[PDB]
Amino acid sequence: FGVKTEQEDVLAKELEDVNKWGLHVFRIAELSGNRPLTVIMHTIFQERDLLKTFKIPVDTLITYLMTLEDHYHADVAYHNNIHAADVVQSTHVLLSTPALEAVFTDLEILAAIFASAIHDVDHPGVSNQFLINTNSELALMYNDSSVLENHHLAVGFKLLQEENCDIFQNLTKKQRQSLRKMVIDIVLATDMSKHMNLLADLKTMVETKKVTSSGVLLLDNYSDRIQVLQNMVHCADLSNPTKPLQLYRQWTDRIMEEFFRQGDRERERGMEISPMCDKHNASVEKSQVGFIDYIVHPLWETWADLVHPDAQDILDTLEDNREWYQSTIP
Ligand SMILES: COc1ccc(C2=NN(C3CCN(c4nc(N)nc5sccc45)CC3)C(=O)[C@@H]3CC=CC[C@H]23)cc1OC
Ligand SMILES: [Mg+2]
Repeated sequence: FGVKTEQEDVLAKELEDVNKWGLHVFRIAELSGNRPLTVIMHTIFQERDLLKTFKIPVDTLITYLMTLEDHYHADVAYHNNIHAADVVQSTHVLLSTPALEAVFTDLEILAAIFASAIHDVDHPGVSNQFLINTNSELALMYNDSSVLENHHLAVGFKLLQEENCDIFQNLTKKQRQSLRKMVIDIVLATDMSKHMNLLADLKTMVETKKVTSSGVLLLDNYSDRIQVLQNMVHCADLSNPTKPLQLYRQWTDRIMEEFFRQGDRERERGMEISPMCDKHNASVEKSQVGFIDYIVHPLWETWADLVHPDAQDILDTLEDNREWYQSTIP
């Protein structure tokens, strides 16, 4: 009657780590009754004063968040609400990096966080190539182009039309158009087929880096501003190997479960089994070292250069984890 239950109090204590890399997100999922995305989003919105800035009624925010979280599939091992919550929270920490202090507007911040929250929504647990090759409805709907990522956007935005779900109801049309475009640009950039171009552009930006007289980055056009936000959410999406090993390993188990399940479906149907998806011919450990060497380390090393030296502990953790996995390959 006015005061928190005890479970709620334990949850609130865990949520004091919301500004830290290494938040116990799985623990938060258990303590919130499988509402990690709702509670983490709500905490971040309060912390960054987004409800007041964007005149978001609190009941509307909570209704939307619960609705959004309910459209992540609980029967999907990796691409579920816990992953969404993790990417949100990691984006939130990245946005607070000292090298970006006062760089981004409140609308850009809103965009990056909202994008993170909706980015994998209604994910079926299989890849774009799988959807294309099976002639699935999603693939037909999006003419085989960034199928899943188009769908995540569409669902994220459509859910705003459910009863008391329109969290953007008080924004002007100009704010809504700008928000929408940024969100679209960010989520589409989460398709791994875009990774090499995103990284090439991030490298170019590091090579031509300009800093303000405060020492933070100078980003004076939309293209550079959106590029940084796109890479930031992409870093968050690829942040698992940079976390404390206990967290990383859980993510690895989850992604492997998801991939192996896809592989079983491919094998059942006589399709070629996708990379890392064959449980009879897999090395989990070699796959992780490969993932780090070819994808995650080149990205995070370049991000670390951009924000030097803010990401040094993250990069050190990544390199330790890489060595750990390497040492378990027989
Ligand atoms: C915890 O461990 C993981 C978490 C997530 C993933 C994902 N992986 N990929 C792709 C990455 C490239 N992939 C590779 N393929 C091949 N042949 N070689 C290689 S070497 C280098 C990789 C690689 C395919 C999957 C996705 O698109 C997911 C959706 C969005 C972002 C990342 C997600 C992966 C994890 O661990 C492997
Ligand atoms: Mg995705």
